[PDB]
Amino acid sequence: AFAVHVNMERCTGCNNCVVACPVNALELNTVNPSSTDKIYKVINGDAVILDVKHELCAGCGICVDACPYDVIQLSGQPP
Amino acid sequence: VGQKKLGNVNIIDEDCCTCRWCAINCPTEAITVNKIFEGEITFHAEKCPGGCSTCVDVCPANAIYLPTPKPAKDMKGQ
Amino acid sequence: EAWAWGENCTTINDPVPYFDITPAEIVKGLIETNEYLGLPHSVHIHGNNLGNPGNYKDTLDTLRLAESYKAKNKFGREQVLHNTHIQFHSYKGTSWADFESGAKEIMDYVNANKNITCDIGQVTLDETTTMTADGPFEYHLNQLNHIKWANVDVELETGSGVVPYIYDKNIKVCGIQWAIGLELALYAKD
Amino acid sequence: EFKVDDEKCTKCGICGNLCEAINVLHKPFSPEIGKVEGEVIWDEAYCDGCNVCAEACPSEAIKVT
Ligand code: SF4
Ligand code: SF4
Ligand code: SF4
Ligand code: SF4
Ligand code: SF4
Ligand code: SF4
Ligand SMILES: [Zn+2]
Repeated sequence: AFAVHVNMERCTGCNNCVVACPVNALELNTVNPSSTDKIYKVINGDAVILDVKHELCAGCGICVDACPYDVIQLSGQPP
Repeated sequence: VGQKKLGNVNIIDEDCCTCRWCAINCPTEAITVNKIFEGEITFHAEKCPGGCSTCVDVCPANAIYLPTPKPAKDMKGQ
Repeated sequence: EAWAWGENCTTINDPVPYFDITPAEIVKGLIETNEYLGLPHSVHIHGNNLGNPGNYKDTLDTLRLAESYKAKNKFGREQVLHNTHIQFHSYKGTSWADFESGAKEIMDYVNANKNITCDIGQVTLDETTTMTADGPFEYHLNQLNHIKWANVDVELETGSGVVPYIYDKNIKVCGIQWAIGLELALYAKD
Repeated sequence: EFKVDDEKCTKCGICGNLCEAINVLHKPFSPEIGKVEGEVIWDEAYCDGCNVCAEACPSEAIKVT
């Protein structure tokens, strides 16, 4: 239930934070999908986090490790 | 002359987590560790969304693995 | 598709990787589909073990897959499957030094069966580029003659291969390849 | 000359810790197998007829000449 922050100023729209998030990958890549909500979607060229109320993230670091030009900061402390 | 056994080997008892990698794989069955917890853990593989090897990365006792993909001419429909 | 992993289905019976369906099953299924829908043209068929000696046996094995169908459509056709470039499928023998023609056997089977129509792939004895949708044949040809080779795998669908080749007159292999198509055409009763 | 018996070897380093010829590579440990498995590599450029490592092996996995 952590909080992710995306630096819009250096986001290129690469979409490798959307493809690599394992909560996004739940809908289409799971047998009998449990939850179909998504943290990121690239609207107007930058990654927007729809997870406003910080309910779905799990601090995995797959998205921080994925962005090619580090731009996603993961906060492990309560918002 | 018989036997050599030069030195001495011990297990830092405040660090062992009772994984048993060393007892299961010791050549001479000379290690005696007993797991602190007992129970069962099950993995529903059909619900993992693929590229999320967080469980593999964080398992202390490296019990978890990504089952290696078979080669071609060996997949046999599975 | 096994070429997409790097293998080839060298006969009619071996299974596809991960699919465990066979060339025989897929040919039969497509024939049933085609004659059920009543499409104008039949199942045009390439075949297996292309371009190797001794594959007239396999050519007969793949031609025996139509023995239980009838061409039903509102258009006039008596085929149920069309076996193409058969001078390529009518080789015989073990290798390229004990290599002769099986056109006699192929056309005996075709002259028997009336639901099988063919065409010849007569080689015109010149320089040419060979393009077939199957990879393994082109790769094998490249490893034979050490000339260019292009491969275009499609996604969830087919393969490809382009390789120049010299069908020159100064080779026993090319001479016999030329003779085979003429034997096929001149052994045709119909 | 040298010959290991992979049938009776446990991949214990006590054979490659002695001679500079025997280098024992343990390929990475994975719960897949749950076992230790590697290879024993012997180079001519460093051996001798010392034969100490024959009986230093816990098992009789090594015969040399
Ligand atoms: S930390 Fe993991 S769960 Fe959270 S947004 Fe990133 S990839 Fe998704
Ligand atoms: S991976 Fe990084 S650069 Fe790409 S869209 Fe996500 S935040 Fe932006
Ligand atoms: S291998 Fe496991 S049980 Fe053995 S000493 Fe190490 S942590 Fe303890
Ligand atoms: S950490 Fe492992 S079990 Fe959990 S979602 Fe990722 S792959 Fe599945
Ligand atoms: S030769 Fe003996 S000591 Fe060396 S790895 Fe094999 S079993 Fe272990
Ligand atoms: S015989 Fe002696 S020198 Fe040769 S590998 Fe064994 S221990 Fe080393
Ligand atoms: Zn063809």
